[PDB]
Amino acid sequence: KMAPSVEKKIAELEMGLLHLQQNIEIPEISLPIHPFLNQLQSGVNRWIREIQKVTKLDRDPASGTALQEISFWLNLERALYRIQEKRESPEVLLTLDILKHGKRFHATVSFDTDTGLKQALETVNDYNPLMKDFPLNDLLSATELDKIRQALVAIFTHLRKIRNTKYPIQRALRLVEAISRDLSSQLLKVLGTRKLMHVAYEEFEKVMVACFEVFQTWDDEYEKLQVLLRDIVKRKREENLKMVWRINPAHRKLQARLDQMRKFRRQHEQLRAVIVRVLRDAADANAIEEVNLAYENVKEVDGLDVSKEGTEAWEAAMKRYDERIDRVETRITARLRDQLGTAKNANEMFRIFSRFNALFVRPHIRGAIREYQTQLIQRVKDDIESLHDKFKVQYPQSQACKMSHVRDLPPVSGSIIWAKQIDRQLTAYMKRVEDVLGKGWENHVEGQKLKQDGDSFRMKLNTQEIFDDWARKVQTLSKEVRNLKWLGFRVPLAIVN
Amino acid sequence: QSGVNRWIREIQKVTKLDRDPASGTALQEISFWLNLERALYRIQEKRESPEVLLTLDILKHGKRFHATVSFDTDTGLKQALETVNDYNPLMKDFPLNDLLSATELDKIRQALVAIFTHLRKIRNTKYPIQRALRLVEAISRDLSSQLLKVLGTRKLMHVAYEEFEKVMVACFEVFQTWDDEYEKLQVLLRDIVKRKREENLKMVWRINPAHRKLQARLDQMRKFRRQHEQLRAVIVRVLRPQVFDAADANAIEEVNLAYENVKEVDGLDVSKEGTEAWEAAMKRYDERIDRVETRITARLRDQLGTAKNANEMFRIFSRFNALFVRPHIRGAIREYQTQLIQRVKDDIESLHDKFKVQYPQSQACKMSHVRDLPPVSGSIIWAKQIDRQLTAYMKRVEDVLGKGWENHVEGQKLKQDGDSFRMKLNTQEIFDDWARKVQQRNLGVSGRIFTIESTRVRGRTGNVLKLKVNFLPEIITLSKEVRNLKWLGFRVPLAIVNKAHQANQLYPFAISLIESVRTYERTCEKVEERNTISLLVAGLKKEVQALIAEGIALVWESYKLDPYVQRLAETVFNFQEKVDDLLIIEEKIDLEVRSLETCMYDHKTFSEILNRVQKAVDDLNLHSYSNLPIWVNKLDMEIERILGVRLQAGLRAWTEMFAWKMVVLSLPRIQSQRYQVGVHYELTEEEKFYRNALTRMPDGPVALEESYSAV
Amino acid sequence: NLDSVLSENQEHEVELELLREDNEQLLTQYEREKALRRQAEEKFIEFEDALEQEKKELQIQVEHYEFQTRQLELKAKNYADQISRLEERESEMKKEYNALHQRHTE
Amino acid sequence: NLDSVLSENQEHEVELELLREDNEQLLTQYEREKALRRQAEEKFIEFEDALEQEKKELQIQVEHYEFQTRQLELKAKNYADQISRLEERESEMKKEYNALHQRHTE
Amino acid sequence: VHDKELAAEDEQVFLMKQQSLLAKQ
Amino acid sequence: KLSLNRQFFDERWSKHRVVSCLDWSSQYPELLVASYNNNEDAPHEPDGVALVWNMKYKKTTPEYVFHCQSAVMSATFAKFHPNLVVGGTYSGQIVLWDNRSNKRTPVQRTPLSAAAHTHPVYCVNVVGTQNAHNLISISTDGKICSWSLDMLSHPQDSMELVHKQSKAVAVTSMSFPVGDVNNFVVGSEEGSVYTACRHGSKAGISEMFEGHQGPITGIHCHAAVGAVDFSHLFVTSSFDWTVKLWSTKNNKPLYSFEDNAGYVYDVMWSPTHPALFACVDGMGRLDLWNLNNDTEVPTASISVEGNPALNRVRWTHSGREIAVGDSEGQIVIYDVGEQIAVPRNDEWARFGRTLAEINANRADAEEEAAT
Repeated sequence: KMAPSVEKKIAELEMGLLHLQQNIEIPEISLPIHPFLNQLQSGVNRWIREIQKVTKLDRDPASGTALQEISFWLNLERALYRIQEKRESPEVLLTLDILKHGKRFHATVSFDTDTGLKQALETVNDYNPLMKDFPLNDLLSATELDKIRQALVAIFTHLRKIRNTKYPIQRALRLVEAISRDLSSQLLKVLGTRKLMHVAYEEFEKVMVACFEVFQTWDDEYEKLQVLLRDIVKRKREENLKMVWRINPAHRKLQARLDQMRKFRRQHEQLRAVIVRVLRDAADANAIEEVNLAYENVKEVDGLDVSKEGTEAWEAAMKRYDERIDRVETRITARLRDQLGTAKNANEMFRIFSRFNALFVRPHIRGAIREYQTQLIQRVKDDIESLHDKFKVQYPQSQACKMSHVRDLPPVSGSIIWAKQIDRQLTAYMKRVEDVLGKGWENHVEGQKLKQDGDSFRMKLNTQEIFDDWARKVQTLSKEVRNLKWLGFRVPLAIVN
Repeated sequence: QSGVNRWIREIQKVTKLDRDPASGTALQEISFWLNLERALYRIQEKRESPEVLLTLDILKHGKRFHATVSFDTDTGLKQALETVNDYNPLMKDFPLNDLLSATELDKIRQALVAIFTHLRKIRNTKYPIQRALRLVEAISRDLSSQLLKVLGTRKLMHVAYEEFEKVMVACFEVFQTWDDEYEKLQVLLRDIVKRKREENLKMVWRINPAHRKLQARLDQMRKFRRQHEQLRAVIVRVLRPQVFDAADANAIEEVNLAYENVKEVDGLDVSKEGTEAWEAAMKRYDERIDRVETRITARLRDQLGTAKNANEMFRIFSRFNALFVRPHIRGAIREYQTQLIQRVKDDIESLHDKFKVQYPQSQACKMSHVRDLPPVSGSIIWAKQIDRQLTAYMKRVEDVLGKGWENHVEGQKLKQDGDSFRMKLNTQEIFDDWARKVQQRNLGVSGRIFTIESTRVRGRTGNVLKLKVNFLPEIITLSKEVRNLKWLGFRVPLAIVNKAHQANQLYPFAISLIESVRTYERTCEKVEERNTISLLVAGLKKEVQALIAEGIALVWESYKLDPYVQRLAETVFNFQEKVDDLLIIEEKIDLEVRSLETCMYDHKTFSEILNRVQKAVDDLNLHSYSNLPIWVNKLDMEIERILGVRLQAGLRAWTEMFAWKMVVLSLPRIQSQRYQVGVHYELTEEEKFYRNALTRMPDGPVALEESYSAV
Repeated sequence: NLDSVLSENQEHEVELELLREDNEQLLTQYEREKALRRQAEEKFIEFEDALEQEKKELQIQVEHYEFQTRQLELKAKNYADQISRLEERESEMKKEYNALHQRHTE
Repeated sequence: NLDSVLSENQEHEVELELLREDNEQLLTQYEREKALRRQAEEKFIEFEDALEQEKKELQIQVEHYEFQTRQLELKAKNYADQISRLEERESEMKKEYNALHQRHTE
Repeated sequence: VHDKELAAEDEQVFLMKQQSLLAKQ
Repeated sequence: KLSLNRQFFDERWSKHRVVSCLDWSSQYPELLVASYNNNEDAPHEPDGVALVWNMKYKKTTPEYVFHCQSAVMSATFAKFHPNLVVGGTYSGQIVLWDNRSNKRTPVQRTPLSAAAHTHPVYCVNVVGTQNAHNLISISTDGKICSWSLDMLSHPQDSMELVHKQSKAVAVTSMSFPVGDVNNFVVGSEEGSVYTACRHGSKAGISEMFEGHQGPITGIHCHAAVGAVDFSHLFVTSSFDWTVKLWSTKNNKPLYSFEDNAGYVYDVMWSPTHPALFACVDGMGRLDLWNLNNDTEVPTASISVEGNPALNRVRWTHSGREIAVGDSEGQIVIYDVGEQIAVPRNDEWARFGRTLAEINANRADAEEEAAT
């Protein structure tokens, strides 16, 4: 825990020297003095001119970072206190007093009122509760996403002290927009470090859910701050004549790009897992290198750029990926359509339908193989009718009773083995139907009757009442004891002994 | 003294200098005033040289007073100095130098605004208003010369229409700029005059700008080319032969040669010879045009001879849409005006006859109800559409007959009829009548979802009590009318919109409950149609009634309403399909039972029929219908009685005994619960085969004795 | 075998009470959230209707100002024609008055 | 007393399953209502922004039209005063012309 | 042994009882 | 010329009912499915009846009879399944009748959930190819769902259609272009035609058309494909007594055919003639508009006997016999002449010149009247 923390402190020193370099600065004026009354008038007019130069400072808040705004207001506060303490020096009071003795009232009035120090000092002193101990250094010094989250919630809980000051709400909204701007910049830096295209899917999903948690935290903290801003606006109706509530934060475009990127990567991982699983000829290798070529073609495009040329490059890369994936899909549809050139009996066709089932998630592969499924469902319907006809005769009238009599099997346990074998064949047929019609076969046109018949047939295949009737009548026996404990029936304790 | 008089004459020939403001250009006046002020200042600084005052002091010492009084009073130096310094601030800078080098009409306009803003400095000067008016006239003359040069260079005559139109548009906006800037300057001189009532006694202006007549010429040119273009439009439009006369080609060549012969004549010549050339060209053009105008009017008469309906006459009157202002076709419209008014009156009476049938008595309400439109909004759309067609008819009539068709008797009674139809076609009273009805009724949904209500159904004395969902149809119609009337611009009150939104958010559960209740009622009616199978679906009816009794305690604002609705819909759908399958298979069972009497006496067909009945009962057992063995026993008694009757027929046909007896007596019985396995009980001969057919003997065993007596 | 079934009874009791009070907490959360959503829709619908009404009032004022400007401009044009006509007539009668002083002259 | 504990156990199991399903239903529906309220607030803020800019445009057109009406009516009353004075002056020196014409007539 | 049948109740008295359940609660 | 060819009217089912939709089968061009709405005089009778009539055979009975629980609002054939008749009913279910089954009851139906339709469904279609086809349906709350014809339990795709300020367009009718599966057009009862795209980055309403002053009853895209493409054109028929011709480029109506009488309830492009479309009105009059002949008067008009209100019209795929349904359930077949149906070889170029002449003259008249 030493060397990474040392590296973070080193980066904090570099970031601190970076905004010490780029700090927009106020020129520190100095009030000159005489080492006769008209010379004093010219000197105090130079005083009034430079004080009006300093005190008329204002900045458009729609440009620049938020730290520039914070540093500007803090430096204006410090400069106004320096001007106020320099104005109250004894020598300045002395030359003002001997200008008052000379009956030059214009100089005294213009240094009393026209300087504009009083209302400027009052305004910056009113703003200074918000301007102190602001935590945005933690946002620009963080590299982990939970650190960005707690920095964001610290900034949004610092923003709740609008109620003390008389800050303009529009300037507060542009400050929020600047917070969104350097939040987007820091997120772009962190995800550029993370190299998202070069990483596996699990760590990509972890950093995606962490970044969307950051976005969600921004969202609800913004709703609470907006509730407080509505409260502070409807309480101060006479102060603001006009009021608009529009804002376009700069991180929403990066959020939409991340959402589109994640929704691409989920589909590509879902296709590529199936392809690398079940497509182990030249067509298989051809399809996998075409898939890898499409992923590398998207991968070479820098998706973190949010500009117009980056957007057009991302759309071009995604269009090329979609056309390549459609070509791969048509090639694998033509490969799957070669089934009747190989499969003649329905059993090995069932087997290759089971091995190649994972392509049937896609809609084109599912819609292409349509006339095959009717024949396959008809075959399983014939087999289900055959299984019903094997249950048409009963166990005492069956040859399985004679086969159990010969091979030393008791009749009750032989009946239970017979019923469990019928249930096993029914479950195998339902597994075959689920394989043929894919996932969601229970709501199909043909699979619904199969599911209802299988459920009502399995309801009549229960073996609990036979075991209960045997246990009631018994309250060859050891044959029942050591056969029925294989079948999972909880035998009574008095019968084991 | 002699040189003093020489100086007196030398400055008296300069201090009396004056330039007539009516003659010359404005720039000549500007240069004259600047040069006069500069020369007056030059002789002023030469007058104040000390050696001149030395000569006057010498002449004063010589008692020569008369030269000093001449040099004091007869000079006129001070008055002329006050004149050239009073006119100085107006004359210091002046913007016609930018106008003289300007070549584009916006530069002309900006030089105009520069000149007229520089003219605003007269209020602090003692400039005469008449000299200012002549200065404005000189500015107008320079404007006329400059834009005449610009228009001559652009050559607006021989060139195509659209850009020629846009350069006269820019020229006319330049003229408008001159007009309103002169208006501002005129009220400025008016307010200047209002301070100097006793000084200036010349009130009226009577200014005639030089460009104005040229403006009128351009104005004439404007409408002339406009007329020609419009005429050429219809001459390429209607002149096609309706399915090639020499008249239409003669008209195309007459228009082309008339425009060429008027293109030869120059129109930019503002002089008297140019004016008479312009007038001769327009007289020649009118003489060439009036022939094809009469041809167009005659073809309008021949085209109107075959036109019958009002829409036909409106569609052919709008073919000559660009010639409504030419004063020859207006007479043709005046001759055919009465037929137009009469036939439009018939169309208005036809629309009044439509509206005479009320909305619920008409087919429009029925077809709106088919296409899912509530009746009040459908009536509003109906009345608005009749009003829109009335407005379209009035707009067409006004557009073809010109503005001012009111004064005729037919026009005023047509306007009276339209006014009566429009105040009969108001839509607001229907809207707030509906709003008053809905606000008085005070709808809204709450409480539990179901409702039992007992009604008197005809054919039954006892009051049949039914079950419905607590969701009125008026709720759904109110939601539809709110969604329709909010589109239509009509202001609906707050409670109605809130009720409609609550209804729209509670609708998908209510419609599914309504469908499930209706399906359950229809399936129970189908079960009550056939009393013989009421015990087969006792379990499904018990399950559905248990679900109804479970869900009857739910409230509308509950959280349990989302899965319960889906469960109820699934259960009722399963119950309905089970009852329909039971109906089909029981009809098959009854058909197979009734065919046993007509089946001929042999073992194989009896075994096949019994196998089909056994397969149907097996399919009953696979879906696990309730109370199956009791219904199977009730069927078994019937088929055993039928087999007893057929045994009577087979025995009396014989009147080798047991070989004939085992045909019926060895038939397998119907097994109800046969899917059960494991119970090792063996059925005996009487419950496996119909060994009790002699017990169900219809005539008794005496016929059996008749089988025994023959042996 | 009373020990095992009483153990099952004890675990059933403690889990039933724990997730029963957890259920009561989610039911309170549901009721609060439903009330919040309903009030949000009511505020939105009120804001809809009031602001659209004042929009329609602004449109009515725009159309009325347009009609007033058109009729006042028409008044100004025809009345300026009146100025020009009466100025021409008084110019003519000034000319005839100068002719009457000419009639006095000879 | 095994049967009473067995009955208690199965009753506790059926109550556990019932109000566990109630718990899952309440959680899912609470999530649904929260998402719907978020949707409603998004509709409010977008419709706010859009038609507030529309309203400001219409207000701008309104007092522009008011300025046009005021300046045209001021020009109209200046025109009113000047033609009133002009007709008064023309009438009085028309009377003077009539008196001087009768002076020349006699 | 033969088990006696189960039968759902008559609809009129069933939803009459449910009408009483609706009115009482 | 226009002449009667056949009259379909069943005594038991199609009495006191108004026809609600018509379709000809794509595979079997002699088969007409005709939807019906509820007869209020017979509450015991089924609310929604869908009959299937035959053109080749000369019997008066319907060849197939289907009925659903609720009133059927729009039933079409399945374009790639020869055995299925897909209907959309008043409650929002999408019932799927089968002909091989022994029951008139539907064999498949969609749930009435929030994930499926809830308001009446007035437009259903089957789009795609053999290997990829879907069923598109839009309710009157604007919800559009794309189902597969097998699994009618939940939609494959679903969205709500909103254009501006998330306001739900209430879709009344829907059309698709020729050979297009992505783009389509919808006509609402708010009077506004919207184009829309099914899937892509931009999914939902693309543009907006102002146009009509009443609810829009029927919108149909161009069907005949020849030398010059005309798939960007479509026609609409609405409640304001007009038929308006549009293209997807211009945001304004290219022409407004005022049927000066009664309302206008349906319009349809002919599938063979590239310049001919038919419309029905409210007093029984059926009109054919050939744009190459005349754009002001109907080319050929007919009136059914008794003059009932006419709901729906539908052309056959040969473009020779058109079918029209009225307020009494009487499906009438009208046989157009070969001089109107069969186009000449220059009809596409003639329609291109006619469209250019319409555009130029109307725009020139507008800009010369305004200025």
